[PDB]
Amino acid sequence: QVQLLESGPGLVRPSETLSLTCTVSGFSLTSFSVSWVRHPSGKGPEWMGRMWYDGYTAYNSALKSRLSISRDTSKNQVFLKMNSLQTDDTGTYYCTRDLYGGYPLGFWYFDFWGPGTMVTVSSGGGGSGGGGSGGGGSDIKLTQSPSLLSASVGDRVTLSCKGSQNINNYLAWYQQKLGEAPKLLIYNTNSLQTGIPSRFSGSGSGTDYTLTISSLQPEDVATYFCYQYNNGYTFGAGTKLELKAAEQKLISEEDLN
Amino acid sequence: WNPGDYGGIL
Repeated sequence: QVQLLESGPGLVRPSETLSLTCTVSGFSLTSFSVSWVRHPSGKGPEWMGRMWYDGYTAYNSALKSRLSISRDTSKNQVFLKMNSLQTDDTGTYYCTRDLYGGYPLGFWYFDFWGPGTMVTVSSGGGGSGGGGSGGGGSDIKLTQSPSLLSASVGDRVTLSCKGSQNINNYLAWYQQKLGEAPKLLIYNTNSLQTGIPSRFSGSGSGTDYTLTISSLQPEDVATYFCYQYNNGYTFGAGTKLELKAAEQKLISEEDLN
Repeated sequence: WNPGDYGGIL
């Protein structure tokens, strides 16, 4: 077994420091480099950073001088120390293992996402709530068209990812199902993960990239995030199903990726 | 962004 246990307290106070600790039962830390990803309560996936194979901490342009990765390779622990805590950082915090172990050439990217530690960085608030009728918000920047859609079992539907800056060919498509961590579906635009047949076709070049969901089975009702790796390192908007006979609430929680 | 996230791609 290879088990990535990212540790967090449930509730933490703004202003101070949060040490998110990935205790890994399986691999030694220099082999399959750990990547850190936050998904907040009504916002979407931001990539925070990666400490790579020899020892380099690479980071997000907005979350840059807040983040300090130390690591104990004898105890199996990666320590993301998040300094100067802000009131909107309530979220499920992920640690993700690499597919390549030490060797870089033609980079395959990511396999084992840990379970997501739900840490409320907010002293009385969080995101959206109330009392029975109270809960609803989702606002993110990177243009995936159509993100809100209405497709049934059998129907072919194409998700067109237009990037905010130019990508060349460098995009991994990540399928998040209801109750799941984001699963790697197709890497480098059009190269499928060893395991999945020729059915989800991610096709394009430069800025606009087309994921055709061809034979739509019940497993295909999911959120398909574009991880662009050329200018920045951002996961984009994804996909959601709009329920017409329900409480349709959209509180404007602004995520800039 | 950095040599680190840029591993073996371009």
